[PDB]
Amino acid sequence: NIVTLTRFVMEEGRKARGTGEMTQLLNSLCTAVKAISTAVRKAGIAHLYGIAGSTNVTGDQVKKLDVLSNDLVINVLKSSFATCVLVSEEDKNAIIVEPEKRGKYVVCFDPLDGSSNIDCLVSIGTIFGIYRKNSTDEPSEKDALQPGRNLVAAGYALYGSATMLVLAMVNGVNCFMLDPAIGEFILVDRDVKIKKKGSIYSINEGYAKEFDPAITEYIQRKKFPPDNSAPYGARYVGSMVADVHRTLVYGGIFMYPANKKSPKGKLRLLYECNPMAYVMEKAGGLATTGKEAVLDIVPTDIHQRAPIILGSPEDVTELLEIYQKHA
Amino acid sequence: NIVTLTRFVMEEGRKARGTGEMTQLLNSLCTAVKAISTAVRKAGIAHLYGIAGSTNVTGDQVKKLDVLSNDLVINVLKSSFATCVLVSEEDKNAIIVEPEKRGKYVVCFDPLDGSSNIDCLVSIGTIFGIYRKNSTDEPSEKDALQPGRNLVAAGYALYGSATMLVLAMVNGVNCFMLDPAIGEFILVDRDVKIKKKGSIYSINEGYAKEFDPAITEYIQRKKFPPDNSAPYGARYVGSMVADVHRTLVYGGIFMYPANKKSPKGKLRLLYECNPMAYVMEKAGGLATTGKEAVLDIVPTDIHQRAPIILGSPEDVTELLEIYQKHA
Amino acid sequence: NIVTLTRFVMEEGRKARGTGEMTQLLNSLCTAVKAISTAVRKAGIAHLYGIAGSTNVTGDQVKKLDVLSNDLVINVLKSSFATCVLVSEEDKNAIIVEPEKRGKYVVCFDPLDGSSNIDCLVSIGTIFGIYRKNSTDEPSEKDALQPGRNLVAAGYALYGSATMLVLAMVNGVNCFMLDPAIGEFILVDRDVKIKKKGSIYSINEGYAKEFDPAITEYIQRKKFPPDNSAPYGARYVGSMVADVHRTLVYGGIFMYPANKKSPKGKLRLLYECNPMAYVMEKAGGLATTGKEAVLDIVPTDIHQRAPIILGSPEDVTELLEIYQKHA
Amino acid sequence: NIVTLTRFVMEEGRKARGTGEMTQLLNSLCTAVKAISTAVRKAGIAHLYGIAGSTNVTGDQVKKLDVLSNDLVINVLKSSFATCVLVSEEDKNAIIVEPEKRGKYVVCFDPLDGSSNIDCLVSIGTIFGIYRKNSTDEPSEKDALQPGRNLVAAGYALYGSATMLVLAMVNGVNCFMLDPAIGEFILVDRDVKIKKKGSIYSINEGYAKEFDPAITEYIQRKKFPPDNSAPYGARYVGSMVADVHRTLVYGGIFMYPANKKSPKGKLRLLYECNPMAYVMEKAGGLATTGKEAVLDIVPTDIHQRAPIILGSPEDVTELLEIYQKHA
Ligand SMILES: Nc1ncnc2c1ncn2[C@@H]1O[C@H](COP(=O)(O)O)[C@@H](O)[C@H]1O
Ligand SMILES: Nc1ncnc2c1ncn2[C@@H]1O[C@H](COP(=O)(O)O)[C@@H](O)[C@H]1O
Ligand SMILES: Nc1ncnc2c1ncn2[C@@H]1O[C@H](COP(=O)(O)O)[C@@H](O)[C@H]1O
Ligand SMILES: Nc1ncnc2c1ncn2[C@@H]1O[C@H](COP(=O)(O)O)[C@@H](O)[C@H]1O
Ligand SMILES: O=P(O)(O)OC[C@H]1O[C@](O)(CO)[C@@H](O)[C@@H]1O
Ligand SMILES: O=P(O)(O)OC[C@H]1O[C@](O)(CO)[C@@H](O)[C@@H]1O
Ligand SMILES: O=P(O)(O)OC[C@H]1O[C@](O)(CO)[C@@H](O)[C@@H]1O
Ligand SMILES: O=P(O)(O)OC[C@H]1O[C@](O)(CO)[C@@H](O)[C@@H]1O
Ligand SMILES: [Mg+2]
Ligand SMILES: [Mg+2]
Ligand SMILES: [Mg+2]
Ligand SMILES: [Mg+2]
Repeated sequence: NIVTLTRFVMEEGRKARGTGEMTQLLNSLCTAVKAISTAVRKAGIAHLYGIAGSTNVTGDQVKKLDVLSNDLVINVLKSSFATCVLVSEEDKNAIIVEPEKRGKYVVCFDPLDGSSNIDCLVSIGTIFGIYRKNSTDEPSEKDALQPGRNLVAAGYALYGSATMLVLAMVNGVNCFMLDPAIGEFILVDRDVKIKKKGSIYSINEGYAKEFDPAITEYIQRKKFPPDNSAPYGARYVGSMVADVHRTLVYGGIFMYPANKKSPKGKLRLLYECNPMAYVMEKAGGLATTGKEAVLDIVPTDIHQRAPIILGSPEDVTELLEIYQKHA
Repeated sequence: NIVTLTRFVMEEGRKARGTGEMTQLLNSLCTAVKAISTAVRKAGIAHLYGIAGSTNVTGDQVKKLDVLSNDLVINVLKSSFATCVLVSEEDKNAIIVEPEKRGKYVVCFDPLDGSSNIDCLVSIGTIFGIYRKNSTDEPSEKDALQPGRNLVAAGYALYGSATMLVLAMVNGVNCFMLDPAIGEFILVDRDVKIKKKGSIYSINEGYAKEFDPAITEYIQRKKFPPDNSAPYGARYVGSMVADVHRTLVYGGIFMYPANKKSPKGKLRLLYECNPMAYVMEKAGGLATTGKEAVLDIVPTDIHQRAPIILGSPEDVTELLEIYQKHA
Repeated sequence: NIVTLTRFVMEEGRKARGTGEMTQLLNSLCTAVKAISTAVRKAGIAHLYGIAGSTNVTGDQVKKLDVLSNDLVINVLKSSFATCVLVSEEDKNAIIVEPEKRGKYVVCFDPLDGSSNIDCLVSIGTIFGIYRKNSTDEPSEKDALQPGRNLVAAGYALYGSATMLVLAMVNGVNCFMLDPAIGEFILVDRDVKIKKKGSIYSINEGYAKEFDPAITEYIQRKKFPPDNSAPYGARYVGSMVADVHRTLVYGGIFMYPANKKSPKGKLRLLYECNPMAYVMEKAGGLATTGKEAVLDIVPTDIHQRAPIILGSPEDVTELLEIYQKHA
Repeated sequence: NIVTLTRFVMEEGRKARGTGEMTQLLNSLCTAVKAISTAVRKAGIAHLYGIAGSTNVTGDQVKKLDVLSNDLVINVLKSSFATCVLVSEEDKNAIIVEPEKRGKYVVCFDPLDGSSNIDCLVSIGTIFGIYRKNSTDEPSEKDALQPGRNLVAAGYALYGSATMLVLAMVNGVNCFMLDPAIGEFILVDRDVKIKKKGSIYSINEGYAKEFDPAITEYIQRKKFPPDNSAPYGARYVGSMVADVHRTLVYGGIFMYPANKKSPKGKLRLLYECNPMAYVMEKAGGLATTGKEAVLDIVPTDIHQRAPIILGSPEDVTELLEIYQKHA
């Protein structure tokens, strides 16, 4: 029996005896991702280069891919009538949905992650995290400031050689491959679990002169193994969604610790770190800042940053031990 | 006026006063690339998972993406009636085309480059190099053993966030974006030239323990600039086609030198090194093994490996200086 | 607010306080239609003509469009776990779903209507009707033998210049246009109502010598108006879904009465007549055999045929009056 | 070997020893057809309905399908650098191409034929006729006023259940099916020939009251065969391109004679009648006005109308006999 993402969310909704609001929300997300994907692959770009001349746009209507993605998510999610608060990396303040379309969910998301790889056509994606409004007060930013451990659903969509949507909820992580021919996400990996120990480390070594002693010692250990084993291979795409996804599928470790330019790390806690940390833990992986669990951080700024180390259990604990040793 | 790959090729053929054979060859290459791109993006995957019943071959009995790609290239190229000899990474010996479909061209290619990035959906692609048959004796593998300097055309197709074909010939490097909506490649950047110097280095530091003194010193400079300037950023996708394209567009340097386990490097000369070296020089860049120009090497085996250092002229020259610095 | 078919069925399910089974069923239908559509437009036909040579099919695997459509519906519907009895024009006996996937719904359908227009690429489509099992007995064909008036949902998908899915339920008829770019049906026509009187008649006049006096008199009246007005224009595609859809959108009348070859008419009652009759009546139209309401016929054969006249109110009643006059 | 429209055209160009100009023209025509096909199938319609926000132009402010199609043809054709004069159904006067893009060919076309079938999603298409500029004086409308007999190439693209392009030149009629999956037209039937006699007649019997005695008698024979053979079946889609294609493939006859409101017929000579007449004769069929060959008419206005009767030789000849029968 083939299983589409649409059949899956609906069924999981039924098993949970939900009123259907979250389902309608997940369905919206699915539609948003397909639209972003189609745009990312440059469908209709011939129109930009005047295949039909220059007459359509009566004015100056053009939009950067990232901006368009942001508009797709915002509109699509709002039209689901399931959300009350939206947090986008593209907006300085949280977006409070009008009462007429207000729902109980809070959605934090990165509409198009990996901006530095956009112009060079490297894999990019969309990241998201979903919370339930924990309050009775007027909806506001505070409703977005919950620790990751409270997430009800999280995941991402990877626009690589092929497009894949990975969804994590309380009962596990599932990966669905997008069949562009019929516009359908097909479940191809069910209760996904990450390998206990990998053979690949992922980090931008250009910041080498700014790394702490723990990170420095660990990287050295990956190149010159004390047990004289084969050193880990290195891989760093530059796009979090791509590096993180390979980590889930192949195992290993991904890191983005603090440095001069980023004493609190670079990546955003609400719509980058937490979602990926939740996916990792649901797959039996770990996600730490080096000192604490990412999902346990109670945020105070919707755009707050956080250091992050995630991936295979044994790999992450090995680094955690280096941190504990130096302490 | 909008320019499609098809119009471009046809015009370069009329200017060159070609008989139309090379044009048919490039036309076919273009068609193959599109077919590969569609399979890579997973159109029709739902059928593989029983969308229409007949769920039995669910395992490992249907063509793998790399095999399908190889089939497309070989079949499409033969059907152009423009080739006599074909060299594929997936085939131990050179393919000698039937006398009935025999043409004057020789093609070396990598049907799907970046095999390790396939399962994690990281960017992958196709690389090609075209030679004009010179000798008069029956076609053989010796016909594909010419130095890259004799290349008539070379390039690649990148299956990334979007698909792009990069073609380099005597008078330039042109990039064409594929519009999947109409199955048309659109010219989006004409006579491409790489920047004199970049701020990104690309190499698998995993073989640090195996690197020669020159590479080791160069990397040291990128992380700890002696003049105290800003350190280069690091990027290593793992697919040559993806790392090389970013190099062409953003500038910088890409490296795969020889390591213990790979005394003569890892990358293949005929269908990986030469094509990329040809694209780089035509763009004003450099491609060296650290001691000689890649394009000058006289191949002795169609699967011969060779070390390669390519990218921005100033960055490549700096490493060359280090190589000669170490005598 | 844009509305996808997926959001619509889900919401209509919520408003009805259904357990979600019918929704999962409607969602399945939606997926089936997209797959059939993609096939009808000939996606991947290049593989049939050996663009990748001849190596994939280890044997002789080819399928006629109609057969494939049938397999898509059967499998897709069964995988919804919402049906117990399926009736296809392609199967002599009703299909009783296994207990493991058994649901409460009975589905009658024409997987690919308009077979005579297939080879000439004329518009074709899929027709469907849905009933709820009215019994406690073991599921069987009888469960499919309910009069049209009992339908819970009916409609069709038209594969014409563009693909459109028209869905009718108790509270009205809605048309959704398929956006192939993102694989999404977009609601573009809400509580659709047919014009009270049209200006187009649709019938195969090749059977002229076999028509009854009523039909003959009516056709004459359409060409030579007694009130001396402009005669109706004639239109007959040859595909019921196409002729019927134009009738809904433009108004007018569609007819397929009995003749020598078909004393009980040609069209099938369960998966051709009833579904279209239900759509017509929900749009304020009429559907008669000339003597009685199509939806009131209690069938005794799943493959039973019925004469049918449908379309605008005034047009159909005018013919009904001719029938009553001759009586 | 699989043959694409692109390979076919390029080869016919090499055989004909053409300079490559007509080839570029056909290459462009092919690209235009694909772009039209994608718009007709409604890709990206979700954007028109606010999928990404900006819901204000929802009404009648964006280009209609017929206008967009016309823009594509004109722009794409000009950009081929192969034409000097263009005649479109949508333009009152002939388009004289700028001297900078001027070529030796003249093109008459119907951007989107079957306007009345657009809103009901019935099959529609594009028709074209290509002439070689002969005179030496400045290009003008007179250059498009040559009898169809001088046509160098003519044909059409049918946007039906699937999209197909039919091209007719001096040595034959070939049909190519469009594979939307890769944006490639595949040759599926080479030197096409219509059957000597069909069993289907196509005409709008709505103008029965206006038909001349010949047509009236012929139709009588099709419904009430004097020799008591089987009556012909009737089919009338309403889009010339759709009715003519079925005629080519299934055989039979298509008719649009002159009626009171249309003393000189309805269909246009330059871009409807001549192209279809050219395709029919090259396929062994006939195309008459009832008194003369369509292709022999010397046009006096680029929007001149003309009666037309085309199809299987025996069926057309029988009607011609009736015409001369009535003196
Ligand atoms: N589609 C679903 N998948 C998983 N859990 C769900 C789903 N729908 C509802 N739930 C769970 O049920 C709760 C209430 O759902 P709702 O009434 O739709 O807001 C959600 O917050 C989830 O914990
Ligand atoms: N489409 C083309 N683009 C660029 N150069 C071409 C093209 N066609 C032919 N040439 C040049 O002309 C030579 C002979 O072409 P041909 O007669 O097709 O084998 C080629 O080796 C190229 O150097
Ligand atoms: N998506 C829906 N749209 C319209 N009516 C629905 C829907 N879902 C359920 N219903 C109605 O509620 C009944 C029970 O639904 P269920 O419990 O899903 O079998 C159906 O037979 C319909 O009458
Ligand atoms: N691709 C082609 N297919 C068929 N005939 C062609 C083609 N190219 C050129 N011809 C013939 O050669 C003539 C001159 O071609 P050209 O030099 O391109 O204007 C045309 O008018 C055609 O009769
Ligand atoms: O260039 P740097 O410092 O490695 O930053 C790359 C990181 O920044 C981001 O682009 C920010 O979202 C991530 O996708 C990626 O992990
Ligand atoms: O794992 P490694 O040794 O870095 O290999 C990476 C290289 O291997 C390849 O996949 C070989 O084709 C290249 O695409 C890539 O540059
Ligand atoms: O050739 P005939 O007798 O008009 O039959 C055409 C009818 O048959 C069908 O193909 C049967 O489904 C209908 O779609 C169409 O209305
Ligand atoms: O409604 P009528 O008079 O039959 O017109 C039908 C004809 O009109 C057209 O739409 C005119 O382009 C043709 O495609 C078709 O043959
Ligand atoms: Mg980001
Ligand atoms: Mg390779
Ligand atoms: Mg039928
Ligand atoms: Mg027309």
